[PDB]
Amino acid sequence: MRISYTPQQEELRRELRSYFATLMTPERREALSSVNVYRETIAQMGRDGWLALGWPKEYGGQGRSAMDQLIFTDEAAIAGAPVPFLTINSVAPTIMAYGTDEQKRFFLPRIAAGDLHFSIGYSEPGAGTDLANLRTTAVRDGDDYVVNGQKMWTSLIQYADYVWLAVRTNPESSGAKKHRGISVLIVPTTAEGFSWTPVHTMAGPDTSATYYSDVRVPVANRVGEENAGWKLVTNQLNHERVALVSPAPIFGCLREVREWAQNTKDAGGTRLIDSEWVQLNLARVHAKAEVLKLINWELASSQGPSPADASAAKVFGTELATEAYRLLMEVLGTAATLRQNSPGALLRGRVERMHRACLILTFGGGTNEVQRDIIGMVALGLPRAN
Amino acid sequence: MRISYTPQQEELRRELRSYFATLMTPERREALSSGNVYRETIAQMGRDGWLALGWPKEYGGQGRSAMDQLIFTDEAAIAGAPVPFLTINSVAPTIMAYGTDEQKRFFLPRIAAGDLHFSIGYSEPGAGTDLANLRTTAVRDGDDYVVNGQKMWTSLIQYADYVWLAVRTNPKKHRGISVLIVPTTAEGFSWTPVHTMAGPDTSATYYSDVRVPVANRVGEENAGWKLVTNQLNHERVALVSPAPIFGCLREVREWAQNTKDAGGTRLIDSEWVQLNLARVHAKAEVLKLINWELASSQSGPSPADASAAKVFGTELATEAYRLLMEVLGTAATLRQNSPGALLRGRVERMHRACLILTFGGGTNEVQRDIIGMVALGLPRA
Amino acid sequence: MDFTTTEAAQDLGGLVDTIVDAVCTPEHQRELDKLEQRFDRELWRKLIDAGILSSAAPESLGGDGFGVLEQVAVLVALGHQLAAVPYLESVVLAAGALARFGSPELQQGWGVSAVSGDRILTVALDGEMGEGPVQAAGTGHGYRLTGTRTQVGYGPVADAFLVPAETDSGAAVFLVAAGDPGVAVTALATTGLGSVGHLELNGAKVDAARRVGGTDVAVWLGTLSTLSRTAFQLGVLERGLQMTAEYARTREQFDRPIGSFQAVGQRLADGYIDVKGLRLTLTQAAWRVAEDPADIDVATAGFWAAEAGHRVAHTIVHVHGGVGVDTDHPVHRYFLAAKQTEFALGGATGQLRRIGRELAETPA
Amino acid sequence: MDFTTTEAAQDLGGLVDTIVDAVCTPEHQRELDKLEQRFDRELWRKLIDAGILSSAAPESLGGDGFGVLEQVAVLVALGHQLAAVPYLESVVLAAGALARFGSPELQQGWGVSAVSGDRILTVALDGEMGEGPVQAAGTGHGYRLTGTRTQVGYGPVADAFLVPAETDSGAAVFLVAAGDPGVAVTALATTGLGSVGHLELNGAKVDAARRVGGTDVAVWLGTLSTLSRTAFQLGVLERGLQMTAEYARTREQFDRPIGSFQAVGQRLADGYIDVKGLRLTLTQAAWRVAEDPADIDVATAGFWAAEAGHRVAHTIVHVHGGVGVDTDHPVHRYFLAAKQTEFALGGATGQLRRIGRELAETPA
Ligand SMILES: Cc1cc2c(cc1C)N(C[C@H](O)[C@H](O)[C@H](O)COP(=O)(O)OP(=O)(O)OC[C@H]1O[C@@H](n3cnc4c(N)ncnc43)[C@H](O)[C@@H]1O)c1[nH]c(=O)[nH]c(=O)c1N2
Ligand SMILES: Cc1cc2c(cc1C)N(C[C@H](O)[C@H](O)[C@H](O)COP(=O)(O)OP(=O)(O)OC[C@H]1O[C@@H](n3cnc4c(N)ncnc43)[C@H](O)[C@@H]1O)c1[nH]c(=O)[nH]c(=O)c1N2
Repeated sequence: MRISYTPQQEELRRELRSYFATLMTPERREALSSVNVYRETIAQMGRDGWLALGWPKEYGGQGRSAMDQLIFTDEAAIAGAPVPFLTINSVAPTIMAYGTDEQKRFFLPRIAAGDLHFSIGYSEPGAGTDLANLRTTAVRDGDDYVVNGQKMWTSLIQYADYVWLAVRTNPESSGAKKHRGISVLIVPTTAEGFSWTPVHTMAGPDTSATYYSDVRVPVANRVGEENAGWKLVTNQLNHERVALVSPAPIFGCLREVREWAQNTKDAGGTRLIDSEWVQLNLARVHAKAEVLKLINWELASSQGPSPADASAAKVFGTELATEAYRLLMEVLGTAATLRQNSPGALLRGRVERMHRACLILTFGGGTNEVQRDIIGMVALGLPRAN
Repeated sequence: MRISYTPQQEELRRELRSYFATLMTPERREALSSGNVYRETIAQMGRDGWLALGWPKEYGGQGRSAMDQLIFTDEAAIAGAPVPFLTINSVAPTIMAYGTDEQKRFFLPRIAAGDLHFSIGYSEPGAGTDLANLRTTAVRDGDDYVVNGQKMWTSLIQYADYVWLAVRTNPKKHRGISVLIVPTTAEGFSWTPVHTMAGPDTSATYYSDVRVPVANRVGEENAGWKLVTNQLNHERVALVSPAPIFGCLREVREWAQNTKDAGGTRLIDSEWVQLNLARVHAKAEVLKLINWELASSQSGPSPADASAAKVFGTELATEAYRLLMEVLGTAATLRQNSPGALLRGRVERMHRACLILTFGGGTNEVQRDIIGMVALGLPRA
Repeated sequence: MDFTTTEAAQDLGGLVDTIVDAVCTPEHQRELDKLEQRFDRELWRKLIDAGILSSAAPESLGGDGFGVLEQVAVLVALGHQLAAVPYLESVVLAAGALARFGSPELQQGWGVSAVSGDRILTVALDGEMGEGPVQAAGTGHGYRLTGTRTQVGYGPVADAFLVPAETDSGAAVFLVAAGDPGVAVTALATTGLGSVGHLELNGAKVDAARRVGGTDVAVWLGTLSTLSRTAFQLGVLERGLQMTAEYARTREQFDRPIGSFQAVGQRLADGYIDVKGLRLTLTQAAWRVAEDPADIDVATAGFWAAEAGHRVAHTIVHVHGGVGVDTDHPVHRYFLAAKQTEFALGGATGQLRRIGRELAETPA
Repeated sequence: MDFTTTEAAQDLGGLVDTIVDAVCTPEHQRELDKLEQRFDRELWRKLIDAGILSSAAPESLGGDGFGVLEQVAVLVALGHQLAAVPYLESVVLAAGALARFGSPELQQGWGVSAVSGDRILTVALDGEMGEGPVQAAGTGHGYRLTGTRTQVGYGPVADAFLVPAETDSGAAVFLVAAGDPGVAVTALATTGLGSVGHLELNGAKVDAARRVGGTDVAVWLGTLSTLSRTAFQLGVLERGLQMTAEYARTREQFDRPIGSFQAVGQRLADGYIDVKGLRLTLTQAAWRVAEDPADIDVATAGFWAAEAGHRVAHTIVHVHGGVGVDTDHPVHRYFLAAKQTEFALGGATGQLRRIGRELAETPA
């Protein structure tokens, strides 16, 4: 039984803290957080070996544990580093587990080096939470699939060399939706008939709509078997590590607000932190964020972990963020709503920035109502509600 | 626009505060907090005119407003007066609306006088929130119904002269129901006590070939669902008084003002205590206001606002009594009988008593479904 | 007991809703997003022309003499469409304070001009964290003001500001013009993305006749500021909630309206409850302030504006999903506006603190 | 990193469960309800005879030498059936303190006796509201104690109490026997309906050798009290929650399990989340305490015991409906036990207050 980092894990933390501090300078952040740098940044992390940290040695990785990966996620979150997690934690291990030999040799080392970029093409206007409703189609024509449809929220598309595209094969058959008979195709962004249009959000990140007009791709670009892609795109057999919601931004905001309240006076001349109300706000943040830290440690040390605990962590953590950033904003008072780069912003507007950025996570990554349905069924034996 | 009592509403409030202080003497309160005092107390309120306050003048009542009724409810709650609300606010008006001339003449003035008591025999083990699932049956035999089955949670049965009994006169589920008045002296009727951790006792009732006249049916055979669910609003809105929450808040606040924390500072001078009390206040205000709106607008209120008030108030109680129990510190959990109890254990008592209200009176999840459908136009789930 | 607002409040509210409905289309909101200062001049001109500004302003300033209830009605109607106009700052607060406390001289120039919509006044009640109040040194002819005030609504487009400051006689409020020497206004970028400024006073000289009044002026402004922002919040949340309900009836996943999942309905019902709480407490507070003590009722409604604000803003976004954050849709701005007001009120906790102090100080 | 408890803890927890499951039947719980003092003598005997008391006690007191993790496992297993025995009070806290801090003389008599189950020790950390600490005047050689303590677990059936008190030399903890002159215990009626007393010390004379130790004893007892009550609470809530889930899976209304209404499933999932939070923070805090600060980790888990306690207790009753309050069913006692411990911990707010003080005092 051990509820703390091992010495080796501590050394990894120190190593990453320093590494990311040299990588994510103010200049590099300025550039990434405005309308070159993104591709250089990723290629640097690739050359340094961090993109394949968690991959098996057989595929060029360092073979490190889920705990080391968790550390890496946390330190990236601390630094604001734009690690392409879905590419390295989902696309690449899916290729490892279900890909052809030619897919493995072409994609894996170019992903590890950080020279090749993917966007995830799952969601559509009619298929958000209900991904099984996707209608983008792929029809066999000789040694090609012919692809027609559109995706929504296709993030990082302006840097992408390929889309990892969820498609409905055999649209002709009208197979029942409940069978989830979709396939995964790798589609180059150079393909004729492919286009995209930007999408902006209040939450902060930009994303896109992508469009596929008679796009031809080789059958050799299909990953896994025709109509057997559902398992690939939902991690149904646990070929991927559990996606975690890092508590590092919550703890960082707490730390910075706490330090600021220790060094700032109220009207009476008292330190702000010497108010009982402030202490209660910060305490609540601490005591709740501890749960997110601990559940993620358990999940990572468990690597299967129960789908109920994975769901619990995701609900708990994404709800917590909305609460925690509120409590912290109350403490910041008249500064709370000043955005990053406003005159008068405190703590670089980090708390204000996070209270909007965390909005995407409650409905993203499987919306919290569905996550709670999973917890009820899996952990508590409850029957289906719909 | 006036968000305060009119002079006449204020005088009623004032009159009731004094009336209940004089009725609920220490000897009487002691005795109720352990024929006897319960029946005598109700008969006294009946003689004093309170039981028919809200009834039409045509039926011997005073004909007062829903606002006056709200005031009555609040002041009864402040005094702990054991008003038989279901008998006077549901049974009686149902008789007025759907009863025979003979039912009206016999029952109404005896109810108003406080000489005749009812229990509500709706629920069964298998019919709680899904009341339409009830299986207690009534079969026609000559000029009688023959009644077989059982009810659960049949409250106040030990004082009851009659059960207001929901029965299945047809084996859709909601269309086979009638209401029968069943005397507790009837042969084949029995009961056994049910004790609750919440506080009140209740019972199970049983009906073994019980015979009652067809003349005891209220409304038409198989039309009783309408009656028992207030489908046509022949009854006023059931309200969740905020008066116990405000009372507990007041008493705790006074106690915190007059008690030293470590150092000799008043307990109430802690910021955390002030935040707890403030939260209670600010939320109890909504319960007060929504009920005032519901009552003053029956001068129908939306089913959505009635449901909103009920959910909000029954959930609030669980939150408010927690916040006040924090303030009470090491005294919080002392019950009313106990050495060391503060404020007569009132806060501890209310934290358990309010538990029945969240699932009672139409459970909160259903009440929220109603709000969603009626106020927000959401589709059936 | 009677919850019906005045006939004048209902008529004003209805007329304002007609106006903002016609003007504040989804496309119009997108055009406003492109301005360096979010101030909706087209809306403001239509409101002036329709008599909205003068209706609930004092006769002494050229108004029709309606009061707080009618101002509340206007603010709720404006909130519905996130109206980017300084009704609150200029008419309710600044002109209201000149009329109540100020000299005939302050009334007839600055006051009248605010009520006619020719000038924009605002008030600067909030300080920077860790800093003290503005200091007003006595000169011969008047005063020299040194200090700052932040989160000033419409600061960058205002003609003048009411500014609280400490004097040798105690606290007072001074009218400070945007062009006085030693006055600098810096635009701020805030969650709500509205017109907001920082006010720096560096030995700003003002004549004795710019003194609006003593400590009572700041107290009154504080109270009415909480009430007014609560009103605008109601409109924001009422409309937000309605939009979300309509979305939940329309958006289908799993081959049904998302509104037909009981989890969604439960959350939207709780939203209705929160907004109703806000509505009722705002009604009580406004009737109390119109009475003219009210401090606690105002703080109760302020608490509700912050509390419903937080929960309803999150519900609006979550139930909409991606559409709730996509800036091509109008939904997102309801979150931003709700949050800006939540913290402009000091949060739920700031309002509960004012309540708790009263409960502590006054004997039970 | 590893969250799995020791093999010993798993074996003890398992054995305790088989015991409480056999003894604490629904009929047995009803019989306990009739006693003047809720102390389950039959259960206590079975625990003694199975070696449960001695297994996680120090070797100096005749125990097998397992420690805090194994004590935690036993407390959680006890909690499952609301065990009315003073394991926590007598073995974990009182005997633990004698072993860690006390003289060989205190260990070999009182200590050994608690661990064998022959005597019942308890601790009296809590004061009456509005009153100060117990005062210990120097005799000498020895001490006269004057004061009260309340909410003393197993007070009315205890042979002796560890009592914190102020001396000239500062705070210390004294062992006080139920029979010493000047010692009176009064039975209290509490939400939980458990054995609970009030302790009055009216010049109670104790010899110098009854002084367990100085201020470090009271600190250690405060820390272990929070941790042990948190463990018992996890058992109460995890079993409560499981019972509620089982009920919801089988109780039908509208021809379907109530558990199939999404509103119910969402609420029970939030219950799983809360219970899991408690389980995790308890795990960290127990590991930390076993290591020897720990104080903050322990207040974090105590917060979770109070917070989950409130929400989960309410959920358990609401989803059961009438069955949840009917004293013919076992469900109701889970609410009562959860609430007793919630407030014995000082509530969620008490625990947060301890955390907040540390966050204020220690530089970030
Ligand atoms: C900025 C950004 C970036 C990305 C993405 C989104 C956004 C906004 N996503 C997709 C994102 O993860 C997507 O929004 C979700 O996966 C959900 O779909 P909708 O927004 O259509 O919500 P949708 O309309 O499905 O749901 C809205 C709400 O309805 C309710 N609801 C739905 N189903 C429910 C049920 N069964 N029970 C109860 N309530 C229910 C919930 O409240 C839910 O939040 C994405 N995708 C992708 O393919 N590639 C990418 O790169 C990204 N990245
Ligand atoms: C002390 C006392 C006193 C009385 C009564 C009860 C008690 C405990 N009642 C009956 C009481 O009002 C009754 O318990 C409720 O009306 C609900 O019935 P069940 O207890 O069977 O809960 P039931 O098993 O119906 O519901 C349990 C829970 O399941 C969930 N649930 C049920 N249906 C749902 C749905 N559609 N959607 C989502 N969730 C749902 C809810 O969480 C609900 O609380 C009564 N009766 C009477 O006839 N006469 C009387 O005098 C009294 N008085």
